[PDB]
Amino acid sequence: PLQQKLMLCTLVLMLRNERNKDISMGRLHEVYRRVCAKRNILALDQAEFTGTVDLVETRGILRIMRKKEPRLHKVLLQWDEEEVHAALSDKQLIASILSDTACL
Amino acid sequence: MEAICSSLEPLFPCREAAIETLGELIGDSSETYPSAIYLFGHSGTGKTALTRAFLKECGKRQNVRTAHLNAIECYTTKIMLEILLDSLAPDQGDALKVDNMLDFVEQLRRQAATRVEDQGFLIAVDNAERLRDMDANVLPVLLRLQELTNLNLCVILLSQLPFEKFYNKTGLSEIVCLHLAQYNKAETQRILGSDFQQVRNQLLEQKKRLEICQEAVTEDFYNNYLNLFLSVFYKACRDVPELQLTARKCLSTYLEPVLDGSRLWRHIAGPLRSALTQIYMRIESLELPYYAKFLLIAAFLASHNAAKQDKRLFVKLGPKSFSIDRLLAIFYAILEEKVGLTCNLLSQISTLVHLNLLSFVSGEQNIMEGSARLQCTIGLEFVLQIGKVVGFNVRQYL
Amino acid sequence: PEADRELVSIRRFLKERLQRDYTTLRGYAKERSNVRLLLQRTAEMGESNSLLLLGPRGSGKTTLINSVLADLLPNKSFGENTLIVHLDGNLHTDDRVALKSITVQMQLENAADGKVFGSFAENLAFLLQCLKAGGKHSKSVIFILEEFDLFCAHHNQTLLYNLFDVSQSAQAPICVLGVTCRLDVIELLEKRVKSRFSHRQVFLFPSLRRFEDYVDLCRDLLSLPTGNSLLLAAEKIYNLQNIYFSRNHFDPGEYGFSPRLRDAWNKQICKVLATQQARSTLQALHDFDISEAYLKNFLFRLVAHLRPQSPHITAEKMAAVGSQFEGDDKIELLCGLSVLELCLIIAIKHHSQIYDRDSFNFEIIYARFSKFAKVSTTMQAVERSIVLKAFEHLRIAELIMPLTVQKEFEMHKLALTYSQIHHCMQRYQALPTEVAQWAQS
Amino acid sequence: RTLEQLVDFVVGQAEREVLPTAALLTGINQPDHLSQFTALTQRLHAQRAAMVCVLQSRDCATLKAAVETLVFGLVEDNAEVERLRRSQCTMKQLKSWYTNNFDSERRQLVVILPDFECFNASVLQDLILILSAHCGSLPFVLVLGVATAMTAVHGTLPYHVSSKIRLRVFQTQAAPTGLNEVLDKVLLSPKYA
Amino acid sequence: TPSQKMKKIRAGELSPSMQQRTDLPAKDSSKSELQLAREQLHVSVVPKSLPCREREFENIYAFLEGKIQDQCGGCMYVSGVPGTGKTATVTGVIRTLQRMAKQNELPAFEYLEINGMRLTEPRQAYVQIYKQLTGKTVSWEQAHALLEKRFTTPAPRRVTTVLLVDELDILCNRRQDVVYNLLDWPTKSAAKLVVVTIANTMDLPERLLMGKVTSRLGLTRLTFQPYSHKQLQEIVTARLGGSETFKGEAVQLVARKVAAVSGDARRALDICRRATEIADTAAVKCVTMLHVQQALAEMIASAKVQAIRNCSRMEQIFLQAIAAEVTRTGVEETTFMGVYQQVETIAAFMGVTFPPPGRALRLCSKLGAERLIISEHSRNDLFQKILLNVSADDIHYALRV
Ligand SMILES: Nc1ncnc2c1ncn2[C@@H]1O[C@H](COP(=O)(O)OP(=O)(O)OP(=O)(O)O)[C@@H](O)[C@H]1O
Ligand SMILES: Nc1ncnc2c1ncn2[C@@H]1O[C@H](COP(=O)(O)OP(=O)(O)OP(=O)(O)O)[C@@H](O)[C@H]1O
Ligand SMILES: Nc1ncnc2c1ncn2[C@@H]1O[C@H](COP(=O)(O)OP(=O)(O)OP(=O)(O)O)[C@@H](O)[C@H]1O
Ligand SMILES: [Mg+2]
Ligand SMILES: [Mg+2]
Ligand SMILES: [Mg+2]
Repeated sequence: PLQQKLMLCTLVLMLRNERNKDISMGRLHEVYRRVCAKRNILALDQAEFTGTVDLVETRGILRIMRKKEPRLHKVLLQWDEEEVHAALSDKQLIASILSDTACL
Repeated sequence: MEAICSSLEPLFPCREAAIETLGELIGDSSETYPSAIYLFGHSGTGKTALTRAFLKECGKRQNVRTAHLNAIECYTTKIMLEILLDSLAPDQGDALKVDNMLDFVEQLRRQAATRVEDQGFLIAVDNAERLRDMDANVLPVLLRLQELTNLNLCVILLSQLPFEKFYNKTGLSEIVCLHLAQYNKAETQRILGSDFQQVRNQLLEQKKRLEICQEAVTEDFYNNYLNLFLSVFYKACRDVPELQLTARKCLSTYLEPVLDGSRLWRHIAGPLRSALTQIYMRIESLELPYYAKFLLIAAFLASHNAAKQDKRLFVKLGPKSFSIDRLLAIFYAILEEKVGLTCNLLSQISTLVHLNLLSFVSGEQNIMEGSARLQCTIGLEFVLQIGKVVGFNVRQYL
Repeated sequence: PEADRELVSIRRFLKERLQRDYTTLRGYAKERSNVRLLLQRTAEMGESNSLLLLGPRGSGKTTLINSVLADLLPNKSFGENTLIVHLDGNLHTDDRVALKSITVQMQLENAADGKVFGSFAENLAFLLQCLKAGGKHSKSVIFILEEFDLFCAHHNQTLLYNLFDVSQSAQAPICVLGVTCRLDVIELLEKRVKSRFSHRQVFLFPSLRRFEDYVDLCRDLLSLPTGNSLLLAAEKIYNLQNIYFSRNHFDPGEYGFSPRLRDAWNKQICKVLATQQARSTLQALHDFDISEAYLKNFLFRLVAHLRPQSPHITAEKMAAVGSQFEGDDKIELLCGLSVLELCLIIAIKHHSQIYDRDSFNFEIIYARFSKFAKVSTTMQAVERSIVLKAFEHLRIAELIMPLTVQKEFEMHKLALTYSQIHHCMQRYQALPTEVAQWAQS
Repeated sequence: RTLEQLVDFVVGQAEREVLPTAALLTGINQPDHLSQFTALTQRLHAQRAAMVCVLQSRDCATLKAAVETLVFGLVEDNAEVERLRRSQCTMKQLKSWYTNNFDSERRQLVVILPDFECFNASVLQDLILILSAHCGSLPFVLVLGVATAMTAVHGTLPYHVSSKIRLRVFQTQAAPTGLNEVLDKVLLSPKYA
Repeated sequence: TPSQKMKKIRAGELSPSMQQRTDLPAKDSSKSELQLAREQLHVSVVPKSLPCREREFENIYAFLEGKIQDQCGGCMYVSGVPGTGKTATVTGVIRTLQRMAKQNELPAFEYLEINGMRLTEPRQAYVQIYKQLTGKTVSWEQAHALLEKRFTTPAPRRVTTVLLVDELDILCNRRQDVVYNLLDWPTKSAAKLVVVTIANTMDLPERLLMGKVTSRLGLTRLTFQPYSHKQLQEIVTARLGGSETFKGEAVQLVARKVAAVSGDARRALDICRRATEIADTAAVKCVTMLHVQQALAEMIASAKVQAIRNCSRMEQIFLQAIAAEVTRTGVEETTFMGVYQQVETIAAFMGVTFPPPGRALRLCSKLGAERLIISEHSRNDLFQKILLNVSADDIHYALRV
């Protein structure tokens, strides 16, 4: 799906550009919203974004460490980045998202 | 409404506005009550006694069913619901069975009847600051018990705190906050002078001293005595019970030049400043064994004297932690008699711990292994008194 | 006297309209029509739906459900083909308690007058067997889940999964209506429960953010209505009592006001609400909280002061109740302390201003206080034990909080700002000038 | 002598809101004064002036266990003068059990705490507040077993707990004085060979 | 007496009846075409032949027909995100096999079915499997003993039994004896048991199952991929039939905006029902594109800007000041004291006076009730930690624009 593609691309971008890999759901949602607003696609709110990341967790690409609040859930990528680049198969979008450091 | 306010204003002077507000809100039983009232104030301002007198007067004069609790006895919610449904559904006997909040609300819904009898319910929960330390659906439910039971009831809460200490993560219903301000000097003088007849009738029962007593024990005499009492005692406490309890004894000391025959303020101003030093003590020399004394002063030197300094002192803010090995080393350094390690010395260590002269800051599961840490819990004056009664100076080793 | 009793009747009427009257609402034209059409299509045609009433606390969420059910239940097409199951997340703290309440309220074969037999697993299996065996010929069940976010906290969300799964299956036509205050309760659901939930969400943000709607609401909440509207409302409430909140309601048929009294009271109410002082008080309340529960609390405190000696509502009474609402209460607790605790709080403020809100102790504050008390000539004779009991009085009144060790050595925090202490120094009665000079420096 | 003074204190409370309490400044040696408390219960049961529960520090790790052992001790004490499960031992059952028997007669409810220093401080403060809440309805007298000094009582009782306390101090003799009495009147007595 | 009735209930002799309507239900001939579309677009109305799941139907049908014909027994694990047609395809396969068995084209078989989320414990799977054989309700120890005596002992003529287990992740625990027992009984030759296990995650056998359970679970697996926009349109235009009630672009919009998010079929069949309900009250007989646009705005909600706009004035000053403290300190978690300092700064700039810190704590509790901010219990005033649950750009979008 398109929104799971945009979620995985921002997680790869946040892990590539930042050396702190403790990504929360709100900190990922803030970068996802700016990436979506750059491409002029309407972004989901936090409530649909949490379910989207929960659906990507079922494929085994992620592992969500549960906390007391849903904003503070910790996303942990459990594939290497080349597997994500081969699984998304949309390199025209992936190369466009990874080059946009300024929205972080 | 007005019968309750006319009944309570004799017993509670200087609280006319609070009695009038509580008579506005939950005075009449025919009119509907607010969902909750929260009156708060300092200690001794009279919020247990006023709500007890109000609930007794309302249950006497009208169709209300009252229930006064204390949240300290309710260590689980079943205790609170059993007391609540024993008081709000009386004469149920030993057949009363309440499991949870749902069964409490379901049994309170059955108490509703027709509107011709104008019934009400009142619930006072004294020491209400304990409700936020319990099952986390007690205080949200009790603030909307009138909505849940669909019944004419009010839940009064009593605490020393503002209601801003009570907001939780889920939110709360509306409440009618009421303040009981503590009294100033004139109101406290009126409260202390309101029992002048009880004072005079107690003193007339307790024969020349009685005939010199009844000729001048009158209103202005007791008012001037209370003026001289509050001139020295209002600085430290505004608590009405402590002031009554000290004023009775200071009157017993003050009466003697009047009974035996200004000109009285100095003779009492001696004992007034003697009795001021023992305020908050409600009263109407530690002998120890010899090696217990040496072990206790060794523990004080271990907890006070900066364990790097023990090389310089013994080889011949807070109290520091120490191990039992350092304590025994300082004991053998200051003893200068070299008694052997036996059962009784380490037993004295353990029974000084059990007497709360020492304490276990850390460890306490591994006392024998050497990882346990102790600290001394006394002051320097007791150590110097022990050093006087022993013959070992401590200030040389301090 | 007769003029004393008409004010008693007006005060009783206004108090009963403010506290009771669980049915009638104001506003919400589209949302109430949505909920009413949803429950009507569930009860009539046998559709299985789900809904989520959302909104802030204090907006009329429960009142909307009471209004919709009080409009549908005297139909005897709703009331005979539908049974209603109310559940509360504060009362039904487990799936066991909620399931025994479901088994009682549906009058199942193992209920037997409020004492359900069997275990939790037997109750769940019997409920799912009863709902699975039904169909379009069966009665519709309307589940109402208030505090819906607390049902998501139960173990494995078995009740939420089983109530939403019947709504998506060829079974009895149930309707699951959750009501909660959190706006993001849908991220509390598991992905199966989130998949079976039909995502229609009705939001009830209050429609009185403009101040003129607040003034119109405060006018409508204090005015005495016409006798024809009272007769129509009394007929509605009697039809609702003919068939739960209906036992002790408003019942406005017992109150009857003469037209001179209604015209004089509404004239006085409009004249007061036209003034600038009452509008300033309502502006302060509307700036704080636009909820209707806050305004109803204010109006209950204002109506209760209608004694026969002062029969009218005036703007000065509204100003007095608003001044009661606006004040700080920790400043009123600070003015109740004696001068010893006030000197201790001044020493605590001095230590906090010097060491930039560092933690303090009884020994530090007693040192800083004894440096004042030796040269004070009003505090020379105080013992250490009295100052320790005053420190304990500050600690139990939560003007001092622990950092969560002996009682005289625990580290602490000041729970006050400096502005509250500075206002306490101005509001204190008979404060000696020595303490007032030590407070400035 | 101190036994007679304690019995006069309890009876004078029976002749008569704060609870009356009696700090007993006993010695260091805790195992020695259990016989003193046993003699106090025997003298209180001899006049039938009160009924006594002895709360050891090992039974009171929490407030729940302290209230449960208190109600169970008083119920089993009056049962033994002339059985409830401990989870059913609440203060309301104590009130109903007291109303059933002794409201028609006023028997005090003495509560011994023999090891005052070994108690938990918070559990003790909550217990004193609970016993103070039931004054008027249930007559509670709280004799103590304070071993070190009165400074321990004045330190472990805060501002709010001590305001509901009307204590009166008694003094038992020192242990070297009792030793010297025994050594002069037994081990030097001529009647023993 | 009700106790005898419950003893009859545990014996399975009395049917768990439900109440019947007093009034007869509405006839089909009275329904409008919009009403027929709204009752055909329900998610409870399953088709007899599911569109766009033909290959998975062939796979499960060939598997179960082979395991029935060989009389051997084994196991399977199908998986996929919710709403992708797993349980509907499995029950369609088993209904086709039972129709073949009633026509004597296949050997007859027994079909037991459980669900992991309909159980209060994982141990109740023994109770619910044994209840579907005999009808009796027993304890799980006796049910486990009777199922072991049924499956481990050879008894001709044993009939083939097919056990479908929905929600396999709920039957897992720490000990994993229930899932080991259900996957271990096909390995015995006396039991002709064929186990089909449905779950959501693809990597469930390696994530949380043990090694011997993953060995017994096998490698014959199936994955149900999410629906694309072509398939999810084909499903809805199959549910509508030959009716002209929906426009062709409206269903395309529903499929394109649901398939991009989840691929759920329930989401599309609920958004189309909401669009039908919107078109009903607009007094039209067709569901055009703007009805679908309003339904898509309603179902895929984003109502945090509406909450911030309808907050009171002091609540909006508090929400500006939490974001100002986040901008000032840099960290996202702020204490209440710095927030109140920024509150008094912003209120002094704006010309209003602010409530004291007690009513500010009431505002913080009121915003934390709506979950616009995350805040603690108010027992630790002036030191409680205040997270900002809404983003800081939504506050500036709501209070400026
Ligand atoms: N205004 C008053 N006039 C006369 N007596 C008073 C007044 N206020 C308090 N008292 C007396 O003070 C005694 C103790 O007051 P009370 O126990 O009601 O205070 P409290 O607020 O309950 O204290 P705490 O906060 O410690 O529970 C009561 O016996 C009561 O008679
Ligand atoms: N639109 C409205 N019409 C009529 N009364 C209202 C409305 N909004 C709020 N109220 C009043 O405000 C109070 C709020 O109560 P209500 O139970 O309706 O809200 P709620 O959201 O269910 O509260 P909670 O979530 O705390 O249970 C009630 O006294 C009600 O009379
Ligand atoms: N290919 C399809 N064609 C028609 N209708 C479908 C199709 N797939 C799903 N549906 C409908 O959507 C609903 C999906 O429910 P289903 O039991 O398939 O969920 P699932 O795929 O088993 O996932 P889970 O049980 O984990 O939620 C069914 O009610 C069915 O009517
Ligand atoms: Mg009290
Ligand atoms: Mg509600
Ligand atoms: Mg399924």
